[PDB]
Amino acid sequence: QGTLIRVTPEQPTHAVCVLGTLTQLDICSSAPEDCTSFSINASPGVVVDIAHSTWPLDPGVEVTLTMKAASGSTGDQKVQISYYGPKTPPVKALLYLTAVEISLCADITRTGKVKRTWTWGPCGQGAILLVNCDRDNLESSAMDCEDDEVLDSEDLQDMSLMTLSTKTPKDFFTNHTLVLHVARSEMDKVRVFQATKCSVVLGPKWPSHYLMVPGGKHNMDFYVEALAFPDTDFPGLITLTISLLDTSNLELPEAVVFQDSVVFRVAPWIMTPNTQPPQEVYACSIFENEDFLKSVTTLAMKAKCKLTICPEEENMDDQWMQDEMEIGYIQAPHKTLPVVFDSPRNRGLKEFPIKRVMGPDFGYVTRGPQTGGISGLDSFGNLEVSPPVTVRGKEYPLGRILFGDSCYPSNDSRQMHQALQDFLSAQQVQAPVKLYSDWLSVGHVDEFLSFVPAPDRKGFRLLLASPRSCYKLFQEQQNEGHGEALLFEGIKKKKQQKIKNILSNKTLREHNSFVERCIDWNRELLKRELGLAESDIIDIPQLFKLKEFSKAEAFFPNMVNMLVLGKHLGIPKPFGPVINGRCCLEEKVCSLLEPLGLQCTFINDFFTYHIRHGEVHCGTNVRRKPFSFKWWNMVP
Amino acid sequence: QGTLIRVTPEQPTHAVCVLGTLTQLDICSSAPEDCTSFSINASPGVVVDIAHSTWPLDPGVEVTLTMKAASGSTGDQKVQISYYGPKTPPVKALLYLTAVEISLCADITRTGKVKRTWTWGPCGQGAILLVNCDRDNLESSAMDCEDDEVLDSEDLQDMSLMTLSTKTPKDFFTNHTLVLHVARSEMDKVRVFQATKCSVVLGPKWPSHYLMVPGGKHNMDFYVEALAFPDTDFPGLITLTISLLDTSNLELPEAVVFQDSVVFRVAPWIMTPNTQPPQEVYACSIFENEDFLKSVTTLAMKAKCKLTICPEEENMDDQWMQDEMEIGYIQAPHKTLPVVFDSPRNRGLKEFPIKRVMGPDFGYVTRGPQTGGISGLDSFGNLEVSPPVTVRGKEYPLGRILFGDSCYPSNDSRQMHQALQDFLSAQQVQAPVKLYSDWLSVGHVDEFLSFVPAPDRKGFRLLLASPRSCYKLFQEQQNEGHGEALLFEGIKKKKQQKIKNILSNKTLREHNSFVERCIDWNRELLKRELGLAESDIIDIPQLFKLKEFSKAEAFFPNMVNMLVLGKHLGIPKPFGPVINGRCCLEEKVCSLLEPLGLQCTFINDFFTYHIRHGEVHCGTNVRRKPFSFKWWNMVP
Ligand SMILES: [Ca+2]
Ligand SMILES: [Ca+2]
Ligand SMILES: [Ca+2]
Ligand SMILES: [Ca+2]
Ligand SMILES: [Ca+2]
Ligand SMILES: [Ca+2]
Ligand SMILES: [Ca+2]
Ligand SMILES: [Ca+2]
Ligand SMILES: [Ca+2]
Ligand SMILES: [Ca+2]
Repeated sequence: QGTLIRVTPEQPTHAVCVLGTLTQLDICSSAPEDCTSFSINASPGVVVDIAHSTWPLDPGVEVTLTMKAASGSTGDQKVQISYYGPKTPPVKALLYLTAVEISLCADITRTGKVKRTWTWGPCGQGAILLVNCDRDNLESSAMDCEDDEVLDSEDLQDMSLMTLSTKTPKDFFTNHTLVLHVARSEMDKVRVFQATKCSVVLGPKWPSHYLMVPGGKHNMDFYVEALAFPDTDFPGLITLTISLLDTSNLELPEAVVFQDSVVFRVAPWIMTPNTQPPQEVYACSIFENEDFLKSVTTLAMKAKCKLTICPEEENMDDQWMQDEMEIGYIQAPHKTLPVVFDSPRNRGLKEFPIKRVMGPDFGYVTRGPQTGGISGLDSFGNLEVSPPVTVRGKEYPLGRILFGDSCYPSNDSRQMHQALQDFLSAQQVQAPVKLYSDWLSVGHVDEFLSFVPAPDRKGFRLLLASPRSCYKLFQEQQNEGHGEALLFEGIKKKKQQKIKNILSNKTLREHNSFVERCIDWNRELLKRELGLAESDIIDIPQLFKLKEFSKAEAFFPNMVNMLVLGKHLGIPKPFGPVINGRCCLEEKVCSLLEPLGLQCTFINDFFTYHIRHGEVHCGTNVRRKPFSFKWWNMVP
Repeated sequence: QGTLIRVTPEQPTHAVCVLGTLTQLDICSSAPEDCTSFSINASPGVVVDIAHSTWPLDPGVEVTLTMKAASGSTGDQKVQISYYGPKTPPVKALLYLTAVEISLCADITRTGKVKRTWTWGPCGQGAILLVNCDRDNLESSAMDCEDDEVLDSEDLQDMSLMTLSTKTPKDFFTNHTLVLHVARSEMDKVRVFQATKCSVVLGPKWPSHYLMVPGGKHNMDFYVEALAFPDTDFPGLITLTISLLDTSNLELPEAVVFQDSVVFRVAPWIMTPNTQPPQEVYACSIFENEDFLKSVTTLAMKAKCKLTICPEEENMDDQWMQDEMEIGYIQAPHKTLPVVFDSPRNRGLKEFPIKRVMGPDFGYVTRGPQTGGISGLDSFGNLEVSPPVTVRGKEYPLGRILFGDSCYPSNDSRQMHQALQDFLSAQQVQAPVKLYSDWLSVGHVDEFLSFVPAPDRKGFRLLLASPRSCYKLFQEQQNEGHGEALLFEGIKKKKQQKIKNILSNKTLREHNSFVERCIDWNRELLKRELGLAESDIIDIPQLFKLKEFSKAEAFFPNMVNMLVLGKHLGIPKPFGPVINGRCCLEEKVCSLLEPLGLQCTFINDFFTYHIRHGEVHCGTNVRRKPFSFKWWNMVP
């Protein structure tokens, strides 16, 4: 700030001056009469400036004091103002100053070291703070930040450092006291520890704390954790303030002399798209799925990934590893860690995120009502993210979250729960886009899109399911002699059908025109909101049929619902018509993908997953590498 | 948006094209073989564009259709694509188009007439919507917007107009349907009425509505009201959407064809500073205050103001008209109306805002817990606003709200309730500033500041209470012979004191140094946050003393706590030392104010108000003229 010191010949004045502060002088209020002019003389550690030698005694004239260094003792710097006039002997007003240094410091340049406002972008400022939502404590099943103690030294690596740096005379804190505080509004969102061993000084219970500080040169280290992610009621800033109080008069209340602040922004939860290199894969084991599990095991091994499996005792028969969770991350200059977003779906895999995923350097977060009020659209096969894109100038360097919705709300429409929606939006940095998925029986955007790395263009392709393309392929085969070829060749317990009867079935053709249409609507929506061109998009041949409530399901295994482990795709096995020794569906897919350097492996998921209304993507999950681009450098 | 139509020689295609929309053509997907080139021919109402005569049949080549006018009948515009090759006779693919107009319209230019996003500023766009928080209904004591009916025609003037403008063939709605909707997230915040007489189509109960629209040319008028002010969980935007659905296939679900939206911003509650021309004044009548009431009556009459009084039967002895309410306004292009913010203080004047102020063209709003959890800092003598100012470039054309707080939170500090704080901030346009007032026993910023019109500089002065200035004045008088002069001259039942004993009382001098200090701290705070210079500020001579919990009270009537009715000030009567026939306090004040064209009237409030810990400003309230500057033209 800036202080105004009023000087009088009546008696001398005593004041404290914090370094970095503007101190000004009121010379005229009490300038004695007889008097027409003034002079200022000061000790060597005080710099004096005068705008608008000696000067006329006029109120518009400005006098500023600056101190070069901290005082060694109370009052060791002096200012002497000399008032004089025509026939008037000089009279002197004295000012005794004590200079001190109070610096509250944090990593405001976002460089992992330490020594106003929060601003976004690469030319911006303000420190970052992580929610302490992992469990480094190897004992209990609580997030570290739910209690008031630092129980491991490792826990500190998740915390942000703030240092208070003081330089005062040795007895300065006889008569002054420092208090560190946070607004009541924000105390339930942060916890601060003093390092001495660590002790809580601010938190949900305490909004202010008197600091114990010795005179002279001192440095005090604090460790800060956040306890809440940005959300609809929390923009994500936390301000911590230091105040210096004069406690000199034993009769009177303490008087504020100086305040300074640092502003932290809480790190958002961020997702990783399929174009980010994989690191660990998840699945269930259940009745008769060893074969599915080996193809996945193989593909992991090829993509250099840890693998992780959830045995059927923990599963409670729940095979949809995709739906109960989404693995994202949080990121600060000093620490990056994965964090699992746990869907309130809460079916058999309910405990997997709490017990098995959350842990040392693995964060946890959840939203929505846990015991009801849910829909299928809250399952995280309905939550995806695009690769980085730029839309008409505006960069989305972390992509844009995509999630499925209805086209308008009715008695029969579904939506992802508002709390989930509001959370995703409040993260800001992946500006969510609503797509139309409620036309699908299950209702997940993973049932009609996926993304894959590409060596050229923007670095990926969007893949969309396409009846159009499956009709064209089948028509071409009939034209070229193979109308007799059988869909579902390789499956007993199942009624095969020939290309000619598929092409001539008019109901099926109607149902797929309606689906082509729901999907074309998203096509354009994605084109507008991700700035895609047709050459970013590849159509996968895929038929659907309509069923209960005229909702869409896959007619054969939904190939777009694939596992993407870098260049190694785990695509559902369509069991197409076998022509010249190969399924023409597999051949068609391979011909669209292999020129992008992609390897397609067709995994059989038919009786295990497909007849249960999901495929390979729905049966699995992937942790992937965080973006290199730093979220705080975006300007959302 | 933008649609993509796929053409085939297989059979003809039928599509609807909304005017204002980009329609593109996929020529290559189903282009027959033999074929190398194409030509397009269309009817006269279709404009065809082709980037990247006849053309090579190559997917990168772009074809766009535009329609000039609405169709008179289904399929009355045609497009014919001709595929041909080296030795290949032309084959034709047909496209039959129906053009229609769907325009959802609102006052997006903010000009009171009608015929994307919401953007601030004078070069911005987006319609405004008022909260319907008055009571034009002369019957009940409910806000108009609490029910689902328009019970007066006058009520409609508070509402915003939206018009749906359609142009279609006569049978178009045989096979298509229009639905108007709002997100579930925002349905509890808006109500929409169809004009036919008015019937509710959207609201807290209903998020979508099938519209009944005739083919041909039609115009349908809707009336919209908001039900909630911007707040911490509501940024203040409301989006209303129209969707066109194809209902042609009786077997299949409806298919979205077109959506458009309008975005409304809800008008914020805005305060008026003392520098705005007054229009109506408020007070109580109680035991023995007729004399106070006549001086106010006089001053009103001089300032051309309605006057309004609350008799003691309604009062329940509560005299502090200032504290229970604050009169602001809301403002849209079509309608401006005052609105009372009712403090949850809830003392004797509890009913006055509900019954007596709220009414025809008088709005109502309230916040905070009504039956407890309050402090004195929630009384609206602790809520003020500055005049317009510009702070280091940034304009605050409506001023900045100011409210008192503690310097940091402790077991003994008070604050204005968070809900009140959060409301004020969410209004955005008067970016509140926190001042330090908790050092006062009552704790209101009106106890130490006020603002007054000035003919020069920035158009006002800030007035601050000043012990410094009262010591200087009293000292000057003692110096000039009048040390014997008696403070409280004119008051029996009261112990007079002489200037010499006042000047020499050291405790009193200490207490006032502590007060000088609390006030100097705000001085600088105001200087920084309102960009004020010393020449904007005038010090009023005022002494204090400390009492219970070392909290400050006024030693004589607090003159800064005045009623400002344009150039006519109602200043508390200090009862100063009478020197050369006049109170030197009155004379000093008059000498600082009269050169600004201000008329000072000193009203005696001593036994009525002052000994009850408040003055003239605390006993009264004022409605004032809304700013001329339009809030939506600010860029907060
Ligand atoms: Ca802990
Ligand atoms: Ca931790
Ligand atoms: Ca769960
Ligand atoms: Ca950790
Ligand atoms: Ca997912
Ligand atoms: Ca009504
Ligand atoms: Ca009304
Ligand atoms: Ca009230
Ligand atoms: Ca009205
Ligand atoms: Ca007020």
